[PDB]
Amino acid sequence: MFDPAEKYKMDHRRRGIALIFNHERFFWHLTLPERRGTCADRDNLTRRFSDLGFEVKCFNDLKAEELLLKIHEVSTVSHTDADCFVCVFLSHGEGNHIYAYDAKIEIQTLTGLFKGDKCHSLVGKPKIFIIQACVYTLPAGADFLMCYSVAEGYYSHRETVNGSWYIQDLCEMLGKYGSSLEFTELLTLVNRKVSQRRVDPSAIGKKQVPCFASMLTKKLHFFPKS
Amino acid sequence: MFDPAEKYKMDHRRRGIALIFNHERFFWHLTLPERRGTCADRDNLTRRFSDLGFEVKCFNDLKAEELLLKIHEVSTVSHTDADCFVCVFLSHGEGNHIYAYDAKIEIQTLTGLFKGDKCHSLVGKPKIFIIQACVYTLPAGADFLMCYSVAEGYYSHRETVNGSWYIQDLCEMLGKYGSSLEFTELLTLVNRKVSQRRVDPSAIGKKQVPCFASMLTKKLHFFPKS
Repeated sequence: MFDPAEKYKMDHRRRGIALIFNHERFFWHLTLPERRGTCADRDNLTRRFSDLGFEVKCFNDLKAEELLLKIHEVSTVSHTDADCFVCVFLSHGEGNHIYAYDAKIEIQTLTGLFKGDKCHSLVGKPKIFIIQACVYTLPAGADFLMCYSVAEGYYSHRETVNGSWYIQDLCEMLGKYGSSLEFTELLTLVNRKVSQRRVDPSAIGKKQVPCFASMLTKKLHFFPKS
Repeated sequence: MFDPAEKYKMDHRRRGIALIFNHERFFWHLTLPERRGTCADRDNLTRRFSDLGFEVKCFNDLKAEELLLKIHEVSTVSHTDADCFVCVFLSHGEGNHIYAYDAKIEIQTLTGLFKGDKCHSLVGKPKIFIIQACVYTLPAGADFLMCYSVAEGYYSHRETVNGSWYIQDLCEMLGKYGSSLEFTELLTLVNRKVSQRRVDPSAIGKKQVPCFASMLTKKLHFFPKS
């Protein structure tokens, strides 16, 4: 009775919520390519997730009191009619040590809220966290899919006005193959595209190697919703 | 010219070497189910990898001076004719703090030897590390596939005379689908089988959730060699 092609059933009325979180709290000063690239990432992400059928919410940690309200409300919501949940963590490239340390606490809080014990509404439903990296950054959970812009011990290359290499290469793959390929198959393409995107500065010969940790159990497809 | 179905070319004359490493150095005393289960794992693994076409070598850290010889020789070998490399780390369930700390150092050494800079013979060839878990256990590298018996913050359940849940459920999937399915697809089945294998002791209601971190870039297939 064991099925090697079993998929997470994406038949529910709602696809789910796509949370786009921007880490901007303690970045002391921003160049315009830094201000412009994070915006292109939020918009390119909002487009691609909306096309697959996601409800998109964008938050910033600049509004400290609003944040606790915004994070709590989304956690309390029930996802019984949702197929899956998606969270995206956007962080700037070169920040101070407090900015990066705050990033670790926020990722550990966000992933912790949707664990099996804390979110019965998402049990057996995939929880997809896409993290853009800068005392741990590697958590776990059942039916979780953790996607990192850069693996441990690898460098991430500077943000541009067009955006970030990981995001833009993810969005382009989502637009071309969002409904076509399985998500792990799609992310494997992002790994090759970003790694092959090997590119005036003192960082010559360096490649950005993305990574995804999968605790999923069934195949993940995003066939056109209806 | 971008191909969404591109695979690592498995046409080379040799498939590669399958390294089965047994961590037995500082385990102070062993019950017979502990002595018997690790043996069933080594043998069930040797069978399944040999069928796919792997050269199997088994090492133990009990022979301290032999170990440095054995680890070094395999690292120096050239894998130009090999398709891929596979390493398996077998550790006992409940050990002391030194046994587990030695496990971290050995995994960090083994994975470090086959990084892109240290093994030109395996550049662009997949490096597959299957770790049975017990100051870090999460390393990285290009074209690496890290497979863990249990994710972080999850418990692994005791070894039996038949073997370990992760290994036996991996071998059974390898025998049925070793040549059929893609490796990441195959490991996704191991995640479901072990997690569904929810099972008299004080650990009631606990599930073992496996995990795999993928830095691969192309699809991985093990079609019958010839």
